[PDB]
Amino acid sequence: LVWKAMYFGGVYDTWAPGGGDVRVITNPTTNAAVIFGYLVKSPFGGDGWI
Amino acid sequence: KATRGWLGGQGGAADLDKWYGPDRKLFLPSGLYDRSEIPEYLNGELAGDYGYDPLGLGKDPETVAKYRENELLHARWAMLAAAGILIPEGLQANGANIKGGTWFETGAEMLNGGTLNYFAVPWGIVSNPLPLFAVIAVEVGLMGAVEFYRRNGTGPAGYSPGIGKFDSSVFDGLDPLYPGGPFDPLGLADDPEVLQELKVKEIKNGRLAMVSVLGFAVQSYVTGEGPYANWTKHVADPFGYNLLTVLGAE
Amino acid sequence: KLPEAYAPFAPIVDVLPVIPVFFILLAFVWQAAVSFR
Amino acid sequence: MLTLKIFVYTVVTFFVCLFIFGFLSNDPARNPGKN
Amino acid sequence: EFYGPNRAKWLGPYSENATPAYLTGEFPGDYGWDTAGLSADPETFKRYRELELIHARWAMLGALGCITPELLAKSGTQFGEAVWFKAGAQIFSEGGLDYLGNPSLVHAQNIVATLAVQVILMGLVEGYRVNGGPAGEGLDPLYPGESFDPLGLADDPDTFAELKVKEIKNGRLAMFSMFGFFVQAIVTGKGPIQNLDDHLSNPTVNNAFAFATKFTPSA
Amino acid sequence: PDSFWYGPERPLFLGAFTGEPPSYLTGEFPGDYGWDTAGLSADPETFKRYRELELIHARWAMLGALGCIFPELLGSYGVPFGEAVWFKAGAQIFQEGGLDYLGNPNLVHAQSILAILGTQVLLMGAIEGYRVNGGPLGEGLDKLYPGGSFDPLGLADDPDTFAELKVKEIKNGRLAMFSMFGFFVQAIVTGKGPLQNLSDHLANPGTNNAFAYATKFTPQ
Amino acid sequence: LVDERMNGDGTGRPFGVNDPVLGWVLLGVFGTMWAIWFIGQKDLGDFEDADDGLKL
Amino acid sequence: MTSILQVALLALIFVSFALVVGVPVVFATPNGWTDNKGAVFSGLSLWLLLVFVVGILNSFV
Ligand code: CHL
Ligand SMILES: CCCCCCCCCCCCCCCCCC(=O)OC[C@H](CO[C@@H]1O[C@H](CO[C@H]2O[C@H](CO)[C@H](O)[C@H](O)[C@H]2O)[C@H](O)[C@H](O)[C@H]1O)OC(=O)CCCCCCCCCCCCCCCCC
Ligand code: CLA
Ligand code: CLA
Ligand SMILES: CC1=C[C@H](O)CC(C)(C)[C@H]1/C=C/C(C)=C/C=C/C(C)=C/C=C/C=C(C)/C=C/C=C(C)/C=C/C1=C(C)C[C@H](O)CC1(C)C
Ligand SMILES: CC1=C[C@H](O)CC(C)(C)[C@H]1/C=C/C(C)=C/C=C/C(C)=C/C=C/C=C(C)/C=C/C=C(C)/C=C/C1=C(C)C[C@H](O)CC1(C)C
Ligand SMILES: CCCCCCCCCCCCO[C@H]1O[C@H](CO)[C@@H](O[C@H]2O[C@H](CO)[C@@H](O)[C@H](O)[C@H]2O)[C@H](O)[C@H]1O
Repeated sequence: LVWKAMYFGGVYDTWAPGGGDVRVITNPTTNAAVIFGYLVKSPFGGDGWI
Repeated sequence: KATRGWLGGQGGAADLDKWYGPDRKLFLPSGLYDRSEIPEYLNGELAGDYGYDPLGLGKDPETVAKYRENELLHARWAMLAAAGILIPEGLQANGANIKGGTWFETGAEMLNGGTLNYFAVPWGIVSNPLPLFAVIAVEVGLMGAVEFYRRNGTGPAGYSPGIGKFDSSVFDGLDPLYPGGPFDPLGLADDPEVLQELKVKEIKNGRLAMVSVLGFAVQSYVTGEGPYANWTKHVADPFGYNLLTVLGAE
Repeated sequence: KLPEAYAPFAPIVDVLPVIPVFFILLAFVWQAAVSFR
Repeated sequence: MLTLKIFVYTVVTFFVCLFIFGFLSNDPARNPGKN
Repeated sequence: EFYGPNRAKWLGPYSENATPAYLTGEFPGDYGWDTAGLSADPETFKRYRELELIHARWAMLGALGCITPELLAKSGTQFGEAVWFKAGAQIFSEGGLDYLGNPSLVHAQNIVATLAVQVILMGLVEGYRVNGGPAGEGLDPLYPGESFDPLGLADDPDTFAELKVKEIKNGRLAMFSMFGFFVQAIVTGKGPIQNLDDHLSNPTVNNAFAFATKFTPSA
Repeated sequence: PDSFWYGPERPLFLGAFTGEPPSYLTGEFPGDYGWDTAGLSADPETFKRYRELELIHARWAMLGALGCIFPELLGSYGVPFGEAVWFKAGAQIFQEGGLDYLGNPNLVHAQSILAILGTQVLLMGAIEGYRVNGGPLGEGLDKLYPGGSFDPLGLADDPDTFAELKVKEIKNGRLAMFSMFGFFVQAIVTGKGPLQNLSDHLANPGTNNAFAYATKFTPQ
Repeated sequence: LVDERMNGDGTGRPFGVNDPVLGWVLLGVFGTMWAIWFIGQKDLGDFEDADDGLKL
Repeated sequence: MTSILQVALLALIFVSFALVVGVPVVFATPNGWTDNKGAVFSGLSLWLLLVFVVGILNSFV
């Protein structure tokens, strides 16, 4: 899946300027803190967990 | 010759019952191919024997050995050919000025008065100044001499291959298709079971190279590029560039 | 829609999704064949 | 108001740790059967 | 000569009483120089001999690999960085590390991968040396021979001993030269071949004493 | 003894590639992996002295690693130390307010370095004199494992547990000494606290590693 | 501001901690319980042999 | 060449129906797998050949 999103074409980014479109994720967020913040985040409103 | 394993522990040929004897691997699994239908001449003696003989081309052991000679010679030539088809194209496509490029175009590069550049991987690239006719003459003479030596079974004494033991005199008694001795400078065939395992590896890699060279030829004829170009383009765009896309492009 | 070359085979597809369900029923039929041994 | 949060966190952590380490204490061998 | 009692010594003629008792000229390159008495114990002597041999071989390789790229660059080959103590930093260049400057050879751009591959391969080969491996198991720890002597240059015992002495002497010279390389790089700041060229340009002024006051502790 | 860490079947420092360990390293002491390639322990007396040195170094370095890590962590969390970094904490005594334990002006509040040095010299001299030659807290005890008043909780009565704990102590001590060597080298090279280095590495592991400083000491 | 608040309802802090004392309390309680369990582990019987534990 | 593609596809459908009806019968019938290896092998090979031929024809259409 990562290779599909990064090299072979792209994935449908819905947050692209204007209406969303297919884009290549050249800089995935590999930072440990950002990635693991979702798991330990609360599941209640406002946070929503993963 | 006492050795240990590559990753520690005891070293040797591991288990040779997978490739030899009544118990072995076959070209079909156990449930689809019982051991009773194996042809009687396909016993666990020759290396890389999967009990594969549809249409019964082989008839009996001596014909099997006669065809084994051709199979092994073809396998070794195809290994050399696959290496020499893949490496120069990849070298040229990455910056080197090989001037030959794809295998199916190297021949015409030396037509007219043209010459060929030869890259010594580690070291420089030279511009070999031989003309075409000199190349033809040298090739035919050397190949004729070597094949005559192979057919007769005897040859001249003491050439210089970097051999471990020098001053070779007589080739008598050496097994054809596995001469050893002068052709084994590193002495990796002294151990018998290790020799059997190496024989199996040799024949399997050779068959793979034969199939790969056939693929080289067919897909180079179809697509019109070298195998390296096809590989790189397919890796870059798997679904976009393949056989189905190439066929019927117009 | 399906590609035009495969247009005539449209009805077959209309039956395909419900096939797995039939499988479970087949199991019961098999049990009826062996008299629910 | 943060002292209440500390107290609640301490109590909850203590009880959850008790629960976790209770089942690690060879619980499956607490049955009365013969084996 | 080079063996037995009447062998060459580290002090020449004035060495009859200098040699320790335990150094009896049995091993190659035994000049009887143990003034500090660090190898009185035979086991420690054997360990030091093995360390010396391995250091000598590595120093031979290092000296040759320091000399070669600088001379080749002087010949007219673009290396990107030819000086030995600056040749490791070109892995971070935009063009990567290219063998002999050719862009189609090696062309390495990631340092972590190269370090990991080196760690794995070197660990395997050093472990093979310690305990034995594919080449052999029951061989001499320092002179395995067999698979490591393909040409068979060591088969007659006196020739083998003479070659061992030549090996140890060339290795000691290489170790001395490599220590010189380190000190010159720290002090001078230019490649050893450049240092030799500068000395040949004007020996009377281009020597080590020109840098004597470099490390003055004035503060 | 009869345990995984003693005898000829003990684990060794090169795995399967270690071969046969040296003869004098028979495997009767804690943390014996048979690593004496340099052959510095051929003489048993020298072996005993080196064992004593290793154990004392291990204990001191365990204490040092803990004392280097803890104040910087507390200062990062918010405690107002004078100088939280381990290799800068010594210069607090030159500050106008003097050294303040935990950042409090009523804790210690040292002012003169000479008094600290003198009292440390006296106390540590007495301490090490008692360690070498028996003192008030036991006279005829083992040099490395006195026990008695130094093992109040009775964790070393069982000889098997005693050997296991000795192995654990030596392993943790070797790890601590390795980490303290790392502390020294990182302080010399990077110039920041060990926790700062860890945070920088975690922020961007691809680029914030040691090789970033590789071209720092090149001569010019 | 009329009064003071914690202001952490929608921030999504990890484990719901916004002060290091909370994390210290978490680690301290967990470590104390783990230490007690480790000390008492000797009474639970050792499963040193490869094939041990409840099984069928 | 849509006609050829459709004919080959219909042949594939018929072969697949025959295979799915026959293979369970051959397997579950006692002493049936031994004496019907050739038929099953030919059927499977024909199925693979037809699907590949249909793919090639689709590439040509
Ligand atoms: C007869 C005269 C004679 C003398 C005096 C020596 C003496 C020596 N030989 Mg011997 N040899 C001699 C004849 C022979 N040697 C040899 C074969 C060998 C070998 C193979 C070796 C030696 C080595 C040595 C050295 C061993 C001790 C040492 O390392 O010095 C160290 C002390 C000094 C050199 C004195 C200090 C130098 C200077 C006066 C001080 C410099 C001051 C600096 C400016 C300091 C500034 C730095 C500051 C910042 C701290 C020593 C120079 C060994 C060697 O060369 O190792 C280095 C060695 O490997 N010799 C042969 C062949 C048979 C000889 C024939 O006659
Ligand atoms: C809840 C989710 C929270 C967020 C996510 C966190 C993820 C964390 C992942 C890593 C930790 C996972 C731990 C899971 C619980 C299982 C622990 C366990 O089954 O553990 C079981 C094993 C058993 O160990 C074995 O126990 C055996 C029995 O020992 C006994 O017998 C021995 C002699 O035979 C000795 O005498 C010994 O003294 C005696 O106790 C032997 O000792 C073996 O050598 C020994 O390996 O323990 C061990 O694996 C070793 C210990 C493992 C790590 C434990 C870390 C605990 C916290 C450390 C920091 C605390 C800080 C406190 C600060 C307080 C002050 C502020
Ligand atoms: C979970 C799947 C699974 C597992 C564990 C096995 C395991 C086994 N099979 Mg079975 N088999 C499977 C799937 C599986 N098979 C499927 C899907 C088919 C239909 C093609 C068969 C057809 C089959 C036959 C006809 C026979 C076996 C036999 C065997 C046994 C030995 C030979 C062997 O390894 O197969 C050999 C199977 C192959 C060589 C198929 C090619 C596999 C390669 C590696 C491709 C792998 C693809 C990739 C890794 C995964 C793709 C993922 C995704 C696309 C689905 C072994 C117990 C033999 C046996 O027990 O005899 C009594 C036997 O005669 N199998
Ligand atoms: C242990 C000793 C040692 C070490 C650590 C290094 C380390 C290095 N060398 Mg040096 N080098 C050495 C010995 C050593 N060299 C010796 C003995 C020679 C003389 C042959 C050289 C000649 C040399 C050149 C000419 C160049 C380097 C370069 C490099 C760098 C790239 C390494 C690389 O990619 O190679 C791995 C490369 C490959 C695996 C590709 C195949 C190359 C093969 C292995 C060469 C084998 C040579 C052969 C065995 C001996 C010569 C045979 C001859 C007598 C016929 C690296 C800093 C390059 C560099 O960065 O320039 C500064 C460069 O251009 N080295
Ligand atoms: C005898 C005696 C006696 C008495 O009793 C006592 C006493 C005095 C103590 C003694 C003495 C001793 C001595 C003298 C010693 C010395 C040593 C040395 C010098 C070594 C070196 C040693 C040295 C060495 C190893 C070196 C090595 C090197 C190397 C690897 C290098 C590498 C490289 C190269 C190639 C280059 C590139 O760019 C990179 C690199 C990678 C960098
Ligand atoms: C084994 C062997 C074998 C072979 O044969 C040979 C050889 C190789 C030689 C060998 C090896 C060896 C080794 C490795 C060694 C090492 C060591 C170390 C590292 C130590 C450390 C060690 C270390 C240590 C002690 C450390 C210590 C520390 C300390 C005190 C600290 C303190 C402190 C602190 C707290 C903090 C504050 O703020 C300040 C101070 C006050 C500063
Ligand atoms: C082993 C299994 C491998 C399976 C192969 C993987 C799939 C890749 C092959 C795709 C088929 C070949 O594709 C190639 O021919 C098709 C002809 O209809 C084209 O498909 C085209 O069909 C219609 C036009 O007739 C259009 O609605 C499509 O937009 C157009 O893509 C493809 O644009 C072309 O790239």
